[PDB]
Amino acid sequence: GSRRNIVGCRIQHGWKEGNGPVTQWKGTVLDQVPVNPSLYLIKYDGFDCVYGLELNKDERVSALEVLPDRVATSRISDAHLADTMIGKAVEHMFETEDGSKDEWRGMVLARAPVMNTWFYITYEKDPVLYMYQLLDDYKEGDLRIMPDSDSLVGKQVEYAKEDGSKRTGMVIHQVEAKPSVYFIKFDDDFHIYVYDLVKT
Amino acid sequence: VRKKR
Repeated sequence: GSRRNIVGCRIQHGWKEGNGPVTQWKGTVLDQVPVNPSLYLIKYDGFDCVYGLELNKDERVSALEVLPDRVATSRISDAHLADTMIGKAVEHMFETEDGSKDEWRGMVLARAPVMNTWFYITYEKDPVLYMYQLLDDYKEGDLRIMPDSDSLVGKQVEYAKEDGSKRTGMVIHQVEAKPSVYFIKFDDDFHIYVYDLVKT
Repeated sequence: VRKKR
């Protein structure tokens, strides 16, 4: 196989979506998906979304390098807070370009692997995998804990959008909090989508 | 806006 583990490693590579200027991405490899060992989840500097890329097969990933520097585990500052945070419904507040408020209703999912001071989170108006250092925003008041409150991992998945065509994907993870909620990787995109499957 | 719908 890979015969060396880049989980927890710093990576950098070019992004070749065309014959123009080629951006250079730096990032931290968060996980290698058990049900698809070619798929890696990566926290890229400057991206609020976790990215899923088959880092060694994708042609968009040019001149891929793995840095010798691993990222250590920065141990939990406020463990119980962090641990009571996981799974709650939250109000996340961001400043916009103007500087006016922008409040987003979401759910904290889990503690991010590798980058241990960060939390997986997704939002109602954008059900993809975000990643934020949520302790700061909570003590700053930008985050509000709201009081409102058979693993099919490894199976293929199909959606029907407006045109009525299959969107093929795979189930890659289950949230231990809220096991009815899952991570999905579609073939056509690098975003990790978050769905509540066992909903009825 | 944001990241991917």
